Amino acid sequence: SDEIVWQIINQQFCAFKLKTTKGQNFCRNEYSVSGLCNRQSCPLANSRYATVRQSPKGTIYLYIKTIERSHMPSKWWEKIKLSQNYQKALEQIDQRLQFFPKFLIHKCKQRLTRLVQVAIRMRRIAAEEARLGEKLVPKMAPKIKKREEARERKALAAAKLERTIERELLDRLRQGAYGDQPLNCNPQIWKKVL
Amino acid sequence: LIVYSPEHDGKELVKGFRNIPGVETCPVDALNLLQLAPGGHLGRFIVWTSAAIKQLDAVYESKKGFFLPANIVSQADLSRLINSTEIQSVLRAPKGEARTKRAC
Amino acid sequence: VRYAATEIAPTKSARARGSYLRVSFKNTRETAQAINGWKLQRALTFLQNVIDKKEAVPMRRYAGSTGRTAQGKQWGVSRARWPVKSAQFLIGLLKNAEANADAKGLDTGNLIIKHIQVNQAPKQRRPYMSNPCHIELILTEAEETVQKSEAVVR
Amino acid sequence: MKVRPTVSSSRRKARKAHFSAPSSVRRVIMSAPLSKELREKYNVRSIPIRKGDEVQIVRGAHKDKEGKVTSVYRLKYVIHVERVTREKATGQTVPIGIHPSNVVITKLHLDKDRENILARIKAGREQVAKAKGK
Amino acid sequence: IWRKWHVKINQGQKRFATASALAASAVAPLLMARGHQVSTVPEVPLVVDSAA
Amino acid sequence: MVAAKKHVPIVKKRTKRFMRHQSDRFKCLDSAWRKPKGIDNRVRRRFKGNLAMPSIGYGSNKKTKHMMPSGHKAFLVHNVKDVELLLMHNRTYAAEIAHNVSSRKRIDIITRAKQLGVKVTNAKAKVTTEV
Amino acid sequence: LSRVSLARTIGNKLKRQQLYIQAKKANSRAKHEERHRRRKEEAKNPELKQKRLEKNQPASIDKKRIWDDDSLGAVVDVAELKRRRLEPDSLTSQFPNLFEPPPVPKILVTTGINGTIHKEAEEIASIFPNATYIRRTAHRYAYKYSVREIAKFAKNRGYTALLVVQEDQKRPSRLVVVHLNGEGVPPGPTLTYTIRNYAPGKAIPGHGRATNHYPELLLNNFKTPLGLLAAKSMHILFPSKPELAGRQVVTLHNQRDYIFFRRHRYVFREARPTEKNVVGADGKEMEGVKGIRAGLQEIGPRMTLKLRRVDKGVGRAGSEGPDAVKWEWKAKMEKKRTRFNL
RNA sequence: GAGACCGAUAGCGCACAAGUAGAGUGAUCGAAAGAUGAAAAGCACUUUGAAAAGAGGGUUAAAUAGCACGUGAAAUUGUUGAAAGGGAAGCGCUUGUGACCAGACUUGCGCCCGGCGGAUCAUCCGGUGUUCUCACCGGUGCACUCCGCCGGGCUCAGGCCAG
RNA sequence: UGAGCCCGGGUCGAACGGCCUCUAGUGCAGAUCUUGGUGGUAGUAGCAAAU
RNA sequence: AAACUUUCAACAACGGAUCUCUUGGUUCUGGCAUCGAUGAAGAACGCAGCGAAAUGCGAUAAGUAAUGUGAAUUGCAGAAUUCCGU
Ligand SMILES: [Zn+2]
Repeated sequence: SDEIVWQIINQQFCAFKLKTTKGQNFCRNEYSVSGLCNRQSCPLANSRYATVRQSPKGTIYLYIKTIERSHMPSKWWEKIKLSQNYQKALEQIDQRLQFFPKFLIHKCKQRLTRLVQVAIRMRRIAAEEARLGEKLVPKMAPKIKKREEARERKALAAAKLERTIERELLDRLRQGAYGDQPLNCNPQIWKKVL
Repeated sequence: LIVYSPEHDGKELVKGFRNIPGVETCPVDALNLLQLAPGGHLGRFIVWTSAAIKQLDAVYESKKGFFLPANIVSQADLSRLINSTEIQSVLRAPKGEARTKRAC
Repeated sequence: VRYAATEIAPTKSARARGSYLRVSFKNTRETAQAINGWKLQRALTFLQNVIDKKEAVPMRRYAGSTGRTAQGKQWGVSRARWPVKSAQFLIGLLKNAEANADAKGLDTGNLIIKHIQVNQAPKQRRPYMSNPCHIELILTEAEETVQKSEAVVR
Repeated sequence: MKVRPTVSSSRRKARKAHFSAPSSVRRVIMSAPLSKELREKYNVRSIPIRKGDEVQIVRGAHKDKEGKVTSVYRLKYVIHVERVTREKATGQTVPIGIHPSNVVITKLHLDKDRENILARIKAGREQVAKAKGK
Repeated sequence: IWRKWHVKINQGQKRFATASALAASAVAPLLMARGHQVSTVPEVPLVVDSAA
Repeated sequence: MVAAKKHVPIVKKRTKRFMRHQSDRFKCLDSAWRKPKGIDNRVRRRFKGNLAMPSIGYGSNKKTKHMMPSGHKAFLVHNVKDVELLLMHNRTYAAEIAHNVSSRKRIDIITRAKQLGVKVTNAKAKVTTEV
Repeated sequence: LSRVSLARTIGNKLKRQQLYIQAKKANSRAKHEERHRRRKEEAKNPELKQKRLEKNQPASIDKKRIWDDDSLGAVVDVAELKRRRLEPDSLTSQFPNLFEPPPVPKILVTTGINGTIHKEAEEIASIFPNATYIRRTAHRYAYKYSVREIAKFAKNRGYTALLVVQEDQKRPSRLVVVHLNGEGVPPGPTLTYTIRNYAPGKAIPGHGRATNHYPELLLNNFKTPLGLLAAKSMHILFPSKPELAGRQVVTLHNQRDYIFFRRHRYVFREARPTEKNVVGADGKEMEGVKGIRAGLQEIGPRMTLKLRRVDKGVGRAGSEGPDAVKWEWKAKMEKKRTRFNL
């Protein structure tokens, strides 16, 4: 009933579908090789299917689904671990997906190479971020920002800056922190200070 | 959706699963389409039981004036229908390819 | 980017507000425009002369031809009147502003009106509608320009 | 969910009743839970409070403040506890408003009626506990 | 109030659509299609013992 | 080499918006285009020196359609799940974080997209750099 | 109408409004009559006015400030500790480099990676004497240098201060203050602040330029050990001996954890007849300066700084021990308005 | 007791003083009008001054939340700033000047050396789950193989615009 | 192309959106349209009832 | 050049639109049968410490008796009013 389920999933509804205004529909299923909802790659309409996924542990696996085990959702996927050698991993995909459709072969190869390139780039950016020591932190929340704005306005109003600057300047002049014959002030007015 | 038999399984699972959020309970003799296809979408997850299955048989034969419909298509696999030995033998030679080259 | 001109120091400034005043908005606007940007003593004497019928406030925007006398030469405007209640409430408000500046500890000698804004108020729902006004005025001590010390070469 | 036709799930009626309940219903609403030692000493979860209960605070900006209940303002659904006060502009101390649901009882002002209430609630509890057990 | 609220649907169509819904429930991908998170159960009908 | 794919040059037939007639003179008329229905209106009659009308002729090329000037198509993203959806197709699409996304989820989208080679149009919304 | 809410008692908008307006007019009338009578009695007797002035003073957050009851975490007044002992060593131990004489300062100024606030940062270098601004990248696709590296580079080339002006919204937002120290002393404290209200002198009305002379610093109202740490860091940033011939003042005034930066210049002039004599705080009318004022013309940018983080080495990446972070500003710390960390 | 209802110009005329206020001789006609804040904690006190008014100062997470109070559009108005104006304005195509704002490819893979560490490496040992032949762990090592990390070395590829 | 959609900056404080369907009290420049608010006339006419 | 007029930006006025909320309204459904000469529906006048409005009450007048619950009223004044208690 592959055609029937494809019709139901494409013409009526799909819980894994994310249709965009940019002319392409995306498939949210975690086992879809391509990120587009289409007949060639639908994990639900294609009973016999293959996928490439990366484990958290850095290990890459290829998953197989067949119509004899179309049921048993706990057992749908066969997991075969790929080698860290790119060429040998592609070869192993070749044998283990021999007699499979050319489209699925092509997209499995593409997803393998894309995951390994993403791993390379993640390690590079991790090294780069380490060597720079910079981290992206969130900005101040709007309520906190309002708080410091209001308290700053009140603090300045109570601070009365230039009055205090003159305060300390005259205090130092009176205490004679500018020394004898100050170059700050006129000798006239100085005698007034005396 | 939990399906049971009131004649053999009884009516205690009704309350037992009534309390649990999300899960519903429906008798085998009064199957509800609103629960079978929520929101018009097909594929409701139903936890069945053996008595429920043996009574689906009985009720679906017992419904008077209704028979299990005969479908207009026997082999649902259109891939089977097209990519079969008899069809591929009876077909004529192709007149082109999927992607045609530009002539001029 | 660009930075807007920063506000004058609050402790070099004085503010005064009068809300829901029962004087015609047009007359208050004209009087405020006449007294805008002036010396404090000059503005007070001007408004006292306006009350004493001596000097006339020229109408520019909200101008209705009422008086054509020789008092309009000093402004170059041919339409001049004498807003009495406007002059009196504005005198009160600059006196309040002067008291506020004295409390803040500013030099009384050099207050100048940088800003005076007159807006309309909610209409007095009594068809005859009154037009109250809001008047806010901001004053400062005269800006001070000071000496340089001669730059030392090194 | 609700089965008895007498009970209603209408939020409108529920809010109307909550905001227009008489004083006894207000007391029942402003029942409060008892502390641990009290719960293992009386086999009761919560009883309505009175003016002579030593109480501890578990929620709010004044958390972990202990004192005796000063009053129970039923009209505003609030209770006044000793030493939890704020100063107004003039400096006069008004007692800060806190909720029975946000406080927990530490000591009970025990009289005949209170002992009867705890006895009734407890007795029901072990009755149903035994009914479930055996 | 006399607007048409209730809709008359043929019993034959209702029974037909209930049978179709049961077949859809028997179909495994349609559970994902409807959104049910079905990944650990060992059988898509999942008949359980009446004894338990 | 981290950019969009080779693409046909983006040609915009018209860059200025289509303005509603008399929306300049009446403020109650929004600038959104409304096709006039008057039998003698000059704009509808298409006289010279009048506002032009929208047309499928003004319609743009399909190969360059919906493409940003950098050459990517905007993908509205809400989380790292959306970023992992963009995983296979970053040379086609660029992430656009939803406006209602919180600060840490924005940070996670930015970090995952940077690890994943996905360009983000708004990577400076509610975040700052810390040393 | 001070303890009861008309909005929650009277259910009608118009009735509540009319009652409120009548009551407030009555209250204003009564208050003015009472104050006029009290004015008359204080005019006939001048002594009860003095009792009023000694009995009623306006409430003040500064004298409502709450202290703790020296480890860089407790906000306790150092001077109070000092004369309580009479009736900080911890700071010296933690930062021996900061607290004998410091060398003549030399400052290297830079901004965030691919910054666009070059003119503002050059202005900051103009405030800080003996400072040079150098850009970080020199083009979009250059090598990205890390603040640890720039600190090391400047130390090996002989600088003593490294100032980093990070940006946001194409405006200066944060100032990271690194200290390079001398000889074999490792790079030290990093006081990160938040440059908020930044304003250039060009935009400042009535302003002027700063001159090449060394200005003197006025570090006002720093009392807690953290405030003393910040003040001493700025003192290290500025030269020790100001060229008093060039009459320039750089003032950092601290009130309620909001450090205010201003730069003015002197004119010591006689008091004009309409002016006042500068009155003392609690001790009004200072004795000795009886006819002389000070003229100030701001010749520097307006910024407000607020300290957020001080670290042990050159940032979090560079602070390695079990006391990597020495202090971090927190909204839980700033919840209460009377709690000032300075 | 409920709703695939309406949500303060809607829903009964009335969410609030509603058949109230008010009009008419009379039968009758009949409105407008909700929201501070979690809690009044509803602005103490000083200082202007005749007021439904200000300046300080205080409460609150916030008072440009102050009983004119959840948010606060447009019409209309004022101040500041820029530009323009010889008997209409406004609009279209196309530059130019000024002002402000934004910021281009997100800028890397590959090979070759020397060291280091991990692993479908070992016909290595042990355990677990399983689609019973595939996985995942615990334990040894580095002879071979594969990965990385470091320090060298070489190459290539790239976005736009001009000639 | 378009009706419209997304994001950046400010404000703001409690709920909201994308898709598949279902439903309707669903899209405004006119109606000397209804209600409310606000202008020029105009600080003009005139001090007239009301206020 | 100023004034005046026009466009735009920032800010400030007016105004109550948009989002949110609802002790309201509308419709449907279910249970029951109950006004009055033993004075009905309705109108008026009074009753509180401060009562304007609304509600309650009727010279025993924001009400009395009896029963039940079990420690309040509350905007302010107040009790020597009441707490193992008719
Ligand atoms: Zn799909």
